Amino acid sequence: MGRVRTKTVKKAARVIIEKYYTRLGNDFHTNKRVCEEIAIIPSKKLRNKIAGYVTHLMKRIQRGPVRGISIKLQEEERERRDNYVPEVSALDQEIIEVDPDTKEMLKLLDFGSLSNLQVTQPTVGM
Amino acid sequence: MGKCRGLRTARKLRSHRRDQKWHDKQYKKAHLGTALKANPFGGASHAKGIVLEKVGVEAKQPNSAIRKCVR
Amino acid sequence: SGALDVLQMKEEDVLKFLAAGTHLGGTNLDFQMEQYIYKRKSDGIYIINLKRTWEKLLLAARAIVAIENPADVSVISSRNTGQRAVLKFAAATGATPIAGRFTPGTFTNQIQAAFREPRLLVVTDPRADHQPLTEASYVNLPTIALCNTDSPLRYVDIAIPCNNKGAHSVGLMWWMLAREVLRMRGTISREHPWEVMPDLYFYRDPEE
Amino acid sequence: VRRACYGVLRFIMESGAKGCEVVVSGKLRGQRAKSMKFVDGLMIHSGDPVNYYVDTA
Amino acid sequence: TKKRRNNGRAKKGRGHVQPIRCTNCACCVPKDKAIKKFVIRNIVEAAAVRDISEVSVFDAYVLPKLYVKLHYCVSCAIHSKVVRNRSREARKDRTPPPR
Amino acid sequence: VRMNVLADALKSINNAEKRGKRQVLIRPCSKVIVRFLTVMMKHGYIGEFEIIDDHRAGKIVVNLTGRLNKCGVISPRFDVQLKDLEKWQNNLLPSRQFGFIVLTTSAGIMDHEEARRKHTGGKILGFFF
Amino acid sequence: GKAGDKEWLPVTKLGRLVKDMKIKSLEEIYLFSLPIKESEIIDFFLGAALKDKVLKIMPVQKQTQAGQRTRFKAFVAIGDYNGHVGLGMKCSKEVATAIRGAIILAKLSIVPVRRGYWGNKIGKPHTVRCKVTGRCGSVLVRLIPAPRGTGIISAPVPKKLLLMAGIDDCYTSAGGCTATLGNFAKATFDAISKTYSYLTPDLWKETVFTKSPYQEFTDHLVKTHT
Amino acid sequence: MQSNAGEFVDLYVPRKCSASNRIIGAKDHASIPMNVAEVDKVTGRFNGQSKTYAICGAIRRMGESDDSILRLAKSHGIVSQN
Amino acid sequence: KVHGSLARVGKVRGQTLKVAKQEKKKKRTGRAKRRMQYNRRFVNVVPTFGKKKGPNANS
RNA sequence: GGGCAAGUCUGGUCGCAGCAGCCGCGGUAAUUCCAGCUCCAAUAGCGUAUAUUAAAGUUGCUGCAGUUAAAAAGCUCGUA
RNA sequence: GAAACCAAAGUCUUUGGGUUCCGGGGGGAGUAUGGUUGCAAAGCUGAAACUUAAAGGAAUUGACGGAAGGGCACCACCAGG
RNA sequence: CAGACACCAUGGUGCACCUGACUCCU
Repeated sequence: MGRVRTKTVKKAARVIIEKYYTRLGNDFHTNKRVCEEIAIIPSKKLRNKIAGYVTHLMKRIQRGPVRGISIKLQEEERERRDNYVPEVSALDQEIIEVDPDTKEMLKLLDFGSLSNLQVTQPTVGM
Repeated sequence: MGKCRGLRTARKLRSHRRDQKWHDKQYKKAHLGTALKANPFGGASHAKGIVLEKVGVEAKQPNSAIRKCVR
Repeated sequence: SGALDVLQMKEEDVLKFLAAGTHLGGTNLDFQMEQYIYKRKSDGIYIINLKRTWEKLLLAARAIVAIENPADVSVISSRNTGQRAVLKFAAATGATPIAGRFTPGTFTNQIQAAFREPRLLVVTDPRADHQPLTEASYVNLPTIALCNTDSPLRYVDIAIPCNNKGAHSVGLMWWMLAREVLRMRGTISREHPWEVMPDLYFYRDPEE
Repeated sequence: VRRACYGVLRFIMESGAKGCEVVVSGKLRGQRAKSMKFVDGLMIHSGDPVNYYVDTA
Repeated sequence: TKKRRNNGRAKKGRGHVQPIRCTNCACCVPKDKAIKKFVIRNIVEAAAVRDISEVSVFDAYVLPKLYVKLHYCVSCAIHSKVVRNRSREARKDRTPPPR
Repeated sequence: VRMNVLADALKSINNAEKRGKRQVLIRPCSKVIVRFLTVMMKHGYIGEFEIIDDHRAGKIVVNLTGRLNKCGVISPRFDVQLKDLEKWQNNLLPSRQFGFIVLTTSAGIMDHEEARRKHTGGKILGFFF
Repeated sequence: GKAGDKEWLPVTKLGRLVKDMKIKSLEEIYLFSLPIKESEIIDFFLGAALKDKVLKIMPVQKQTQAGQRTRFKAFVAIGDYNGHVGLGMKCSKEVATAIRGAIILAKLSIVPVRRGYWGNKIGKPHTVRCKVTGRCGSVLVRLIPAPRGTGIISAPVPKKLLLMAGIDDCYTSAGGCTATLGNFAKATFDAISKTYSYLTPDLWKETVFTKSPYQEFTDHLVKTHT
Repeated sequence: MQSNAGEFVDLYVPRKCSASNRIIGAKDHASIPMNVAEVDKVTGRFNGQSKTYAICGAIRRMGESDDSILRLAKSHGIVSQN
Repeated sequence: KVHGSLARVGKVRGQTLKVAKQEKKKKRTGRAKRRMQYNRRFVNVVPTFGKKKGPNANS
């Protein structure tokens, strides 16, 4: 219920993750001594809360990027997987069933395709 | 606003303006002669009179002092 | 206009307008977008005029063209379907992409987390980008907006009619508007169309 | 009153202060008590570091 | 000023209407200026149905429903919280909450 | 009904220039309406206008420009013996440097400028600036 | 012994073109109709005759959970006597903070007013070309031009405001509430920016629609950002 | 706004619009030009000078500027398919 | 209300008293008085010194 | 004391005496008193009273306001 | 537009469609006074003396509620000692 | 949504107050 983590732990631990994601681990006494090594924390107990929340973060972030913190190794890899080719934007929807007014737009664009029909049971859309 | 306006309405606004002007507090009592009637001035600038009595008036609140008028 | 022929829609464009579904629109009555509507479907779904799409696709590009920097062209996509597209627009055009929230104050707000100095804004949906459109109106910024048949039009400068909502109609126009500027200024010069497909474009669709 | 508290409060900030505040408290302009607060910089009051971090007169 | 625009409920297209009492206070309020309420409710409510339906023998007949149209005066709608104090921006809302 | 066929038309074109609108459908089209339209057409406050001939009362479609700021009516009209004309140029025109007042005078409907040049008044119509 | 300093900083494309002697006057931006977020742009261009007028520092207040809470609502106007006037309102807890705040708000909000002639055609403008007006809470402040030698016939609050314009010859007739003086000057500020807003036939000669000196200087604007 | 024949009274000349025939004033916001590049004439590789069109906020806040430049860029040229 | 009894007349005037102050130089009158009022206020020394006063202000 | 120019004077007074058109002082460290002094103002005048004109677009002809501040008749026909 | 709000409570100082009705700070008071109707009840027309620098309107901000909706403390309860 | 709802009166007072400058001469 109590001693929930305020702004000071989470803002400090975030900078620690994105720079030290190799040298951080998931053992506290590693990361407590790592936050001795890599950080200047004015209390051991504050270092207990920070490096413990680092172990909270490192457990989360080794499950990929979690909300509120991310690493560019994970972030750019999303963009590297975002070379995704779904189409060539030519299916071919060359002649297939389209709207008759799209057909009339295709008539104004001189290709044409199969046209929808039958105003029946109106509202068309109901 | 809100009024009739035409080319024969000089007869109207002659009646309409003064009759609305009668609703004025300053226009009514000054033209009722009541300021001459209720008050001794209105028909005088200075007026001489006999002292009836000297009235040492304790002021109704606020401004706590004694007014000390004369009748 | 440039090379007038492929600037009068090629079937490669025409199929892609049908492929991305840009020709479709909403169901709502307009008074500023009904000129851009070609026809309406049975009991109302608006086929927009792709002529009005392309001719505004040209001129709004020509507004960006002969600005000697894409850096003062801040292109805006709060829609995630265009966030890959403005990533691939800024990859191609070099413009300034704006993804997601405007963070109100980049154009106002001396004391702020940010400040931007654009000249022309390009918008996926002026209802989804009204907070750009507010601070566009605050500090004298013209704004290109992709507008469908239900879009707002107040403070909206030159508007390209597209379906531009949800579908690949978003990422096709960013494929096409980065086409048109590299058509005008680029290595895809002299008004030639692209050889880059809109698959470097259309949005991520979380993969396997 | 303000001008001397413009002069010194600047000057103690000119020589340097994380925070610096000036209080002139009590009667002024007759029988009424007043307090004149002239604060510059950052002043904290939490817990233990209120006691260490200040220079008070 | 008009603290309410429709003043409980509008009377537009109607010069004058018929009044109604409160269903729980008998206070005279107009029909289209009061709080109405339909009630579709079982006659076999869930306190008894765990024992009625077991002793309901030769009863493959479904649970019956009671149909009550309630009408409150505004004074006994508010203190009983049939309706209640909303914000004036919420006072624009003509929306009944769902059942 | 339309007691003033000009004031019903002036509220049209002022609201049109409020909208920036470049067309109006005015009616019941007196010639007195037309003569005001011709003069302000000459002064470049507006463009040209095109009447559509109807046998009801006729209607005019007017292409205007945004050079006008206020066109008002003297409703009801009054007589001008060329001595009140300056006070309307005082009280109702913004300066004596611009602003035109139109009058029906017995040498025809004209502005205030030919009214002073001919010295023959009539009835006052309205103004435009 | 105590002295002040000034450091220039551009936060926009304009303030670079200000500091690099590419924009030389507000008259450009007044033609360009562009925003200004740096009052020092004005101070880069004129820096002189811009009379600061502390109108009213009126103590306004809000009641709180523990008694009340008050602030000084200072009305500081700027203007040189040349056709450019400004106004700043700063609601601060102090007086001089509300003054020196609304000083800079007057500096940033200086606007041009268009002076002209009464019935004159020459003589380096002395009044407005047109009767102008403005309201702020039912207080209508109408201005009427006068010829030369007449003077500024006004209430004492617009008389200073018409003075700062250089409109030296004007008549007034005001109706509304008689005591709310901040609404007097704010209604008066409506009429003076209306001087450009009236379309003179001298203003029928339209312009060439200038070409956005953001774009005209965007290569010169390359300092750390175009 | 000028005075006597050669003498200029006004501080400047405020801009205008072609869509409402209305001036663009002093510090007016969303009151902008629209510089549209002259792209050239099948030879290509756009020719420099952008076509300028001044837009006020009034036609913007009334949402008119889309058809307005369509009445200024299509009507005056140059644009393909028109 | 109804009350009409006086209590004290000149109660403060019997305990607040007056003197006079004689002219070392005269009260100059009319012409050279109003002439003196401009030249004394400005050109004596020509004003180069001072701020924040009225001509009687202990302020 | 402000409005309202020129006493955050000097003394006394202490909600008294008084003052104060109005807004207001005086209940003790009175800038409202009462005086001194100083200053301001006009000036052989200045001040008051009352009267009326403006200010006053608070009578609004120009040029008032009538949902909530005053002010659309219960509604309609209907003549002048 | 004072805001409240209002395509009307817009096209008003850039002041004018036409016609009718009504207000001139707050009272005294629709009382007096007379008219007037109505069977009456009462209805209608309609004051003064005197009283006053405020009355009023929206809106902001508090505070309050036998207004309503949230949370917490044995200086509050519970169970208790 | 879908179990049971009593009366409870009064009460009072002063201070929110109208401008700028920086020759500390270091």
